[PDB]
Order: sequence, then C-alpha cells, then structure tokens
Amino acid sequence: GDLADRFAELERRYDARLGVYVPATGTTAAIEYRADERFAFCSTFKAPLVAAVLHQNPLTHLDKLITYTSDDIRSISPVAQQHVQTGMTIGQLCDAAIRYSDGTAANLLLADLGGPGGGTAAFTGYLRSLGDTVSRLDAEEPELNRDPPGDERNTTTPHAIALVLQQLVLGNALPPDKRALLTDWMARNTTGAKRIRAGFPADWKVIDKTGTGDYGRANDIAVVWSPTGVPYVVAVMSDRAGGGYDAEPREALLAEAATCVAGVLA
Ligand SMILES: O=C(O)C[C@@H]1CC[C@H](NC(=O)Cc2cccs2)B(O)O1
Ligand code: NA
Repeated sequence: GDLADRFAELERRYDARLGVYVPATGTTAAIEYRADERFAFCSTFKAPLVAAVLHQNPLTHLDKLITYTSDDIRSISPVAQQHVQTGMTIGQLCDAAIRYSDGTAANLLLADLGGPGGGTAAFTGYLRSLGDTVSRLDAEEPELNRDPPGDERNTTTPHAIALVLQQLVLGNALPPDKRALLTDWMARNTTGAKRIRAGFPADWKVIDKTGTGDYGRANDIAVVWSPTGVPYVVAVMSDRAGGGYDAEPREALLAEAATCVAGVLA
C-alpha cells in the first residue's frame, strides 16, 4: 500500500532499516513494516523485564532493598551509580530501568527472576508465557549490545514486541494494579521526547520505552491515547547496520515514522 512506500522512502532518506508494528483494533487496521524481521531489543527489553518482576511477586516485593557495589556498574546506569551506598528498592530499580534505561537496575531485576544466565533465561521464558516464540535475551548489560547484524541473540521483531506490550498495558497479562505501575513508569519516561512522542500531536498521550545500540540501533515502544482516549500500541525499531557498528542512531527517523502512524490514526 502507499504507507509501505512512505516507510521505504524514510529508510532510503535516513540510510536505515525501519520496522513498524501497530496492532489492529476494533476500529483500525494493523500497521506493519518489516514487522516479522528481527531487530535488536536494545534497552526496550527493560519494560517487559519490569512486567516479569511485577508478574512473579506480590507488590510488597517492590520495597525489597537491593545492595550492590561500584563493580556492578558495568553499563549506562544514570540512577544506580549514584546509590551504591544506599542501595535501591526493587520498585526504585523498576523506575530507573524504565525512565532512565538504567542498565545496572536491569541486571539486578534480571537477577531477581532467578536461574541460569543471570536471569536472561527466565526473562525469555516470561516472553514465551505471553506467546512470544521469537524474542530472546542472551546476555546482561552491556554485553547484549555486542551482537552484529544477522545474529539472532538479543533480538525481537516489531510484531512480537508490540503484541507483548499490547497484552501488558492494554490486555490482561498483569492484574490492573501491577499494570498501572508499569504504565505510570512508562508514562514518566525521561528518554523518549525525541522519538514516538515527537511524532504525535500534543493532545495525544504517549508512554514509552526507548533503546539505543550499536549499528545505529534506535527503538521506541509506546502506548498512545488519542484525544478521545482510544489506545494504540506503536512499536518502531531501526538500525543503520550498513554504516558499521559505530553508525549514528537517528531519533528523528522514529519521530517521522511515528508521524506517518499518527497520520493514519488521527
Ligand atoms: O533508552 C535509550 O534509548 C538509551 C539506552 C541506554 C542504555 C542502553 N545502551 C547501552 O547500555 C549501550 C549503548 C550502545 C549504544 C548507545 S548506548 B540502551 O540500549 O539504550
Ligand atoms: Na555512589
């Protein structure tokens, strides 16, 4: 259709590979572009990671204090690295993992799921439990960013991650109370002003989880509400693998992709 051609023009203009998935609703068709193609998760996994922790524990667990050392700061950790002396509660870790993409928080929450591979296996299994047979997490931060194009490790697809997020925020994967916490953390995200948010009019609400990696990898997964309160899930994934491991990620690609989506859903 014409929208596919426009996504293709966007890819050509940015010298990038773009993936888009907006699940169909009772009133709207799905928007799909390279939606069954694999893209690195990057920091986007930190949102479903928080859902896994929520899922597996009573809410009182959020008050559990976790201590760690400066040697645990092995990845970009804007919150955790300033709380080595105090520790952080599981809830604070969930907050940081989503709103600041905190990698140490992510690793600690992975550990909290238990089992081999520092909780990476358990994370993947959580996604399996939501019907996702595609996504896989194989390493902790930062080593999960190291995989070259073509390697299936630490990848998802726009389709798979969109349907995960759909079930988590809009569906019944979580009880409404836990769902509200996940939603609130994504709502107050600090990292996403220049991506999906930048492509929707100000009277639309946007909650989201960003990620950035090597090979120009830039993702955003969002739930948006129209001015009338109609929700949609918008997953946008990109890389610029053609330019090499140090290709510049382009936030503006995601904003423009989201603009194209907002045009269809207005
Ligand atoms: O939310 C965002 O968009 C940024 C977030 C930062 C932590 C994670 N990145 C890393 O830890 C290393 C990186 C490689 C290339 C860039 S940062 B994550 O994937 O992305
Ligand atoms: Na500190």
